[PDB]
Amino acid sequence: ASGMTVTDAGADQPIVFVNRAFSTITGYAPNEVLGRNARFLQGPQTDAATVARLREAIAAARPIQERILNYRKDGQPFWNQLSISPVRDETGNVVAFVGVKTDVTA
Amino acid sequence: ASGMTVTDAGADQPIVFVNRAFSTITGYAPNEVLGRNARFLQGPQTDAATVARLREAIAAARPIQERILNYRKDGQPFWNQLSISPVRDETGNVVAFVGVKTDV
Ligand SMILES: Cc1cc2nc3c(=O)[nH]c(=O)nc-3n(C[C@H](O)[C@H](O)[C@H](O)COP(=O)(O)O)c2cc1C
Ligand SMILES: Cc1cc2nc3c(=O)[nH]c(=O)nc-3n(C[C@H](O)[C@H](O)[C@H](O)COP(=O)(O)O)c2cc1C
Repeated sequence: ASGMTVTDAGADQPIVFVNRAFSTITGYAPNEVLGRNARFLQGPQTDAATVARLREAIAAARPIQERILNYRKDGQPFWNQLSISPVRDETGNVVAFVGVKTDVTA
Repeated sequence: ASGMTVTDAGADQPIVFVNRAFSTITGYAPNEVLGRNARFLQGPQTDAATVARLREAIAAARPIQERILNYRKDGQPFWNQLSISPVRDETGNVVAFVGVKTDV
């Protein structure tokens, strides 16, 4: 099961929804992540150039796929196969972003 | 502002999330729609051909846009400029569907 996050499009893309697999993968309950930017999943071993490519894609509302080192709540690393896409209305306004997280550590 | 719905991919695509604008447009609170298929928004004057196109698109996980007649909680009809797309993982498994609703 892949984790899924939904964020607001604007401000700092706060998380507005996670699926159950999100909590299985990351160790966080919904109430611990709602209203936060997903960057709290990163740590000192996360690749800064990868974070930069996500930052620039989100600012432009461009879809992006990266493999990124992330951390469970208890501190265990997992390699996150992350896919992020904007949700657009028919005028092209960005309504939200959706993220799909696959734990590809094994 | 455009309404947004997120559903599960499987079974009968039950609604798992709605934004604030969904409630403004439809007059339903989240508690009233969570766990339900969004077809409850349709009613007597809804075009059956339009429903059938949405049904086939969801079954194949194909993106689709339709203008569909829907009904607010209080029974007032409204034109829903609806666009539906699947959310996929990187192996192409469908994880969810996203619907965007504009009252036109
Ligand atoms: C919908 C969505 C989901 C995201 N999921 C993750 C994630 O699972 N792991 C992660 O490291 N970053 C994730 N991000 C990226 C961070 O939120 C952030 O955009 C990234 O760290 C780049 O921005 P920054 O330099 O301001 O931190 C996600 C962003 C969005 C919009
Ligand atoms: C994410 C999502 C959002 C939807 N939103 C609406 C909507 O706003 N109004 C509507 O009439 N149908 C909506 N539908 C369509 C119905 O849920 C259903 O797929 C359609 O009526 C055709 O299938 P049926 O013949 O089994 O009812 C949505 C479906 C999905 C998957």
